Amino acid sequence: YTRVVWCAVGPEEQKKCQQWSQQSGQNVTCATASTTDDCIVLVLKGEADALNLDGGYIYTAGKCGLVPVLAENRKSSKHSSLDCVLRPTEGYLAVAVVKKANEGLTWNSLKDKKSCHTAVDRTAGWNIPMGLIVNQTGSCAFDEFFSQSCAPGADPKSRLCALCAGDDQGLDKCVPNSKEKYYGYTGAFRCLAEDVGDVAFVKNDTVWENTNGESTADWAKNLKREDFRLLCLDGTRKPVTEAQSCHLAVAPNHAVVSRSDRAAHVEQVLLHQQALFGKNGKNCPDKFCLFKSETKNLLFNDNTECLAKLGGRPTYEEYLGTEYVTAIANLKKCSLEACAF
Ligand SMILES: *[C@@H]1O[C@H](CO)[C@@H](O[C@@H]2O[C@H](CO)[C@@H](O)[C@H](O)[C@H]2NC(C)=O)[C@H](O)[C@H]1NC(C)=O
Ligand SMILES: *[C@@H]1O[C@H](CO)[C@@H](O[C@@H]2O[C@H](CO)[C@@H](O)[C@H](O)[C@H]2NC(C)=O)[C@H](O)[C@H]1NC(C)=O
Ligand SMILES: COc1ccc2cc(CCC(C)=O)ccc2c1
Ligand SMILES: *[C@@H]1O[C@H](CO)[C@@H](O)[C@H](O)[C@H]1NC(C)=O
Ligand SMILES: [Fe+3]
Ligand SMILES: [Zn+2]
Ligand SMILES: [Zn+2]
Repeated sequence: YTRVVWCAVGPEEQKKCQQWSQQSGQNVTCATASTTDDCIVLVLKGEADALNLDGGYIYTAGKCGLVPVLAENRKSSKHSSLDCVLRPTEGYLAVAVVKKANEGLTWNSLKDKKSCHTAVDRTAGWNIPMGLIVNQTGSCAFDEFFSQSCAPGADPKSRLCALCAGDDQGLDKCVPNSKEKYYGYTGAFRCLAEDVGDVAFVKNDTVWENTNGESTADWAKNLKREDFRLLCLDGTRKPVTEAQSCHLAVAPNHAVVSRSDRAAHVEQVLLHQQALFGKNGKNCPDKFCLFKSETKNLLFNDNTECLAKLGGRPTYEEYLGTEYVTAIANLKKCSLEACAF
């Protein structure tokens, strides 16, 4: 009667979803698809109810009629009187990250370097950096800017996938799910950390959560923040402590989307689910933590404190903000009002 079908992207998210499903007594169940776009289609068909999406994906989903329902909310400094669920989200900082040792690499020298992206169509990983590059370059040939990239979701035979590594068996190169070694925030940062790419397009939080012992993962356990620099738009380089003065954009927080007709029910169930499995949840960590994935950001980002209610009932365009929507629209002209499916 009140069962929510979550859409998991790839087999690792599927595994976490199944654990959530078990622990929830089948109040949540799981559909799985290979890509985020496929999950959006499942939701559109009514074969799944909801999933949590990066802003670039919210754009795709929103064009197709899906609506934002609750947003990720991480640790915050203002909005102090307020409980996390009622606290207004503050967006995250999209950054360009390089190795300090890669001296003289700036925003202005990026042409014909190697790049690491979270995925095509994602905010910090793609829409922001490529939007800026297309703009300043005056060219839609964003596929010819970097010499090689890992941009999960691009054509696997193209240079945009050249740096992608696939899964442990070396299969699924460039798939836009966590099976691709260099997928997502953590994967794109790993792509930089291992010096596969010269630059990673990620968010401020990724740099911090994967350095100075914050991650015990083999590739990350030895990383020091001091070995990294942020690329500012004015051509300068800054320590990763300076993200507030050296970022590419403020991104709208990842958020849960659903069909408008299921939004009320999805919200209700999620608010109850996080009461059980969220940050201070009754049953986390003893049984299941909804916002933990061993840094793999499965289903939700690992730094999520809670899912927050959205003031005003925003449309997807209101949630993303007019400037970001128009930035995406402008970028999409390279590849105006219609669902892609
Ligand atoms: C960039 O991201 C990092 C990681 O999320 C932020 O550092 C955290 O900030 C909170 C307070 O907001 C601290 O209580 C945590 O201890 C910090 N985490 C770590 C691992 O150090 C940092 O504030 C962000 N910088 C900006 C400018 O937003
Ligand atoms: C890239 O350039 C386009 C075109 O100038 C930008 O789109 C403009 O954005 C401003 C500020 O939000 C709007 O007031 C204009 O109406 C937009 N112009 C057009 C022609 O659509 C876009 O924001 C830029 N992209 C990025 C990522 O900065
Ligand atoms: C943290 O993620 C969010 C959440 C809601 C947002 C709402 C807006 C509204 C600004 C407009 C034009 O609606 C902008 C950016 C937003 C970013
Ligand atoms: C499932 O949902 C109902 C409320 O609709 C509740 O009675 C039941 O205990 C819930 N259990 C879990 C584990 O979420
Ligand atoms: Fe994102
Ligand atoms: Zn700013
Ligand atoms: Zn409104």
